[PDB]
Order: sequence, then C-alpha cells, then structure tokens
Amino acid sequence: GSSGSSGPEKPAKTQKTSLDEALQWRDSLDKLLQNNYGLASFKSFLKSEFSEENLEFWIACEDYKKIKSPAKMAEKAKQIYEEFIQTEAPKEVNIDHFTKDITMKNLVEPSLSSFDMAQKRIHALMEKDSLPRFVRSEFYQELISGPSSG
Repeated sequence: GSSGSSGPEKPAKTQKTSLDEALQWRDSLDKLLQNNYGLASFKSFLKSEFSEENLEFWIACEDYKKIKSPAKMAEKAKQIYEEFIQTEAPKEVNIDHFTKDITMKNLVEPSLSSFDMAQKRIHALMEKDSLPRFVRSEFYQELISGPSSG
C-alpha cells in the first residue's frame, strides 16, 4: 500500500500563421475566421469598430450547427434571433429586411441550415467590409510584416 496523488499538467506550443497564409485571408474571409490567429485578431478589430456583432452571429451559427438536441436545435434558434434577428436588438447584425425575414420563416422547422442565409449574409459582409478593412489596419501589418520577413 502506497498513498498517491495525481496532478495537472502544462499545455504546449506550435506554429501560428505564415506569410503565404495571412494573404489567403484576403481571398476568402473564412480562411481568416477558421485560423485561430487570424480570428482572435479579427475579433478585436471589430470590437473597436463597434462591429463585433457581425462576427458574433457567425460564431453562434456554427455553435448551433453542432446541436443534435431536438429541443436546443429549435429553442436555441429563437435565442440567436431574439438577440440579433430581434427588433432593435443589442447586437442586431447588418441584414436587410430581405435576409432578416428569411431567418424568421426558417424559425418554424429549423434544424441545421436554419440560419443558412443569415449566416452567409453576414459572412459576406465581414469579408467585403471588415476583412478588407482589417488588412489595412495594423493588426494585419503585424501578421504579414511582423517580426518575420515577407
């Protein structure tokens, strides 16, 4: 018999982003969000431009797609709407009545692609609005013209 006690551990490190990569974010916004590095930075950028609500709707969407629960898939759906797709909502994203209306009609029998349009709608804005406005900012200049060469 020997008394023993376990203990926690420490994480590790790894690459982040390369020059030939940072540029890939220019072509399609997705590449950016997908990349942990580009994403983290992308967010902050918005927070300053009071346009962080645009990304939020995106992150949530994905977090909703991975919803198997028969109640959550529906209930949760209304949540995102009452937050963004809600009248004068606090984070009401930028979506004309056209797209906005869509989601609503998709709140009846929502499953996974409930916010298919709304998602692609905002995503297309953060890629043609912020994306192009993020590269011009320093946050980007440091990603490509940082402590490394181009």
